[PDB]
Amino acid sequence: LADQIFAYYKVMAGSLLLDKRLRSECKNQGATIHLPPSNRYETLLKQRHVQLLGRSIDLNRLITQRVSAAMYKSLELAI
Amino acid sequence: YTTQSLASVAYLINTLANNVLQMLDIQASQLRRMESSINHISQTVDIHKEKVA
Amino acid sequence: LALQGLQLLSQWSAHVMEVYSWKLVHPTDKYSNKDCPDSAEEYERATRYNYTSEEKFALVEVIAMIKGLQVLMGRMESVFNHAIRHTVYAALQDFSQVTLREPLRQAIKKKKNVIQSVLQAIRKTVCDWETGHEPFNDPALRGEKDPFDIKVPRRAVGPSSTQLYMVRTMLESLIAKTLRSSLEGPTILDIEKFHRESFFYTHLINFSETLQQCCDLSQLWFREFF
Amino acid sequence: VTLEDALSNVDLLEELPLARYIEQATVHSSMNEMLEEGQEY
Amino acid sequence: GIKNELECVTNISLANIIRQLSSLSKYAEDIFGELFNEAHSFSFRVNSLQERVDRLSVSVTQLDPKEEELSLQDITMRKAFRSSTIQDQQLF
Amino acid sequence: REIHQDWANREYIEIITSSIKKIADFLNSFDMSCRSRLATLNEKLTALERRIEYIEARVTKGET
Ligand SMILES: [Cl-]
Ligand SMILES: [Cl-]
Repeated sequence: LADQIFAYYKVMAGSLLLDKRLRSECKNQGATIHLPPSNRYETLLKQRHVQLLGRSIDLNRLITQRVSAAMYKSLELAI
Repeated sequence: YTTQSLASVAYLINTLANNVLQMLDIQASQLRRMESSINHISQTVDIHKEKVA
Repeated sequence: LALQGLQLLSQWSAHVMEVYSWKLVHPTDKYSNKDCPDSAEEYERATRYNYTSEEKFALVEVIAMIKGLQVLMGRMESVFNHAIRHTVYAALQDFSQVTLREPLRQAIKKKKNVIQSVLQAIRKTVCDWETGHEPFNDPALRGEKDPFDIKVPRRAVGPSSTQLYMVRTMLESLIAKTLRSSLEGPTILDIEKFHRESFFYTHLINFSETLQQCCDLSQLWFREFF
Repeated sequence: VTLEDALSNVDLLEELPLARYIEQATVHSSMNEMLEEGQEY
Repeated sequence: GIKNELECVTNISLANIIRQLSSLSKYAEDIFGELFNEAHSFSFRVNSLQERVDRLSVSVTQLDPKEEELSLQDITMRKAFRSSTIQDQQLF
Repeated sequence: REIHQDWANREYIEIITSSIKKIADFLNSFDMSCRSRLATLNEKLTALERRIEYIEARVTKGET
């Protein structure tokens, strides 16, 4: 879940900042840069107390732990 | 004894719940003041690092 | 609504478990599923390989619809408990105190002692008279028709299980020379009406336990037989 | 108004003139306890 | 069975209601205790942070831009700062 | 008679049991509400602890 959430928001960032004119030029050239499909991760990201086998699981906290590590790894790779 | 028991349990729960809520309200405002305090330290460090630069 | 929602939840749970149940006795093979090797053991052929992508999504949908509605029904328990108790009480008292007058009148007006004794036993068992006592000035209790009105009380409490068992069983014996042939047309339909409707009363009075039993998907994990 | 409803009205004309439950409930309740025991087995 | 006395059932079932209130008192205590223990655990962290925040304020006010020298030994002789990388697993 | 008193007795019983269920409901929804609040507090506190570690390291020398 954390893996795909990070990958989803990175692809979103990359798409948002991709020059629009280039996008359309590629489309006309028959090489459309395919826009990523939208997803519904927010409700999972808002879960602070998943009740499972008598435990109260903070899913948000756990996802953050991995997403933060992914952010740091992205930045290390860039440098 | 039933009526007395129902009244007692409701009371003791109401009292303890109210205290827990008060404890969480205090802890929230503690973090709010602490963030404000940390932020000012951070700004002060930023300013200092720029001055050296 | 309480009954409708329980029936709907039951339909959905039965759907999921029946699909699953069917799959367990019909495990797939290479001929029906190209991705399933002949080397795959029965249980994996019964579960894992026995569902397409579309089947797995559809199952999670229904499971979610069940569990989601279970939450909303549970949140409405207190309101439901009160309204069910009021409705069951009202139906039972209206039926016993008022609806049974006409067949009781006709039981004394004619010489039908057996039918009279059961109709009276029913009334004795459940009737919660507003005054505290049965009205003896009642014309139907004597044998003659009405020029008569009874105000039936409204309580938020159902009968006990013994009360309901006795009433239902005694009413049943009337509609089962049989005791049935010695009763009028509209009255027989009236007992049948109440006997049919009272079938679900125990379920509805025990709402919480019934809710869980309508949403039970616990058996999907267990595999001791395999 | 169905045909059997009309026939029943004619049947009415040919008709005109010219306790133990507590025990059964006790048997039933006893048999129910066996069901619960069987479930345990 | 069904042969029991009405008032006897009433009293027994009322006694069981008082038992339910007993278990509900125990259930309530457990709930409030689990919540207290977490908030209590936070208090130790909050206090320990507050003192760290206060002695940093002091250390920061005493920073002198005119005085501060830059050392290339911070690169070769001393480790790079690393933030906490602890992850929770095996939660059951 | 005794059945009329039984009806009153069971109505009383019904009222008490209803009230017990209301206490249980409150207890469960209070637990859930506080679980959220403790999660939020831990989230903010963890962040504030991390930020302090960072700021301190900006002002302090590393380990040899
Ligand atoms: Cl559980
Ligand atoms: Cl029955």
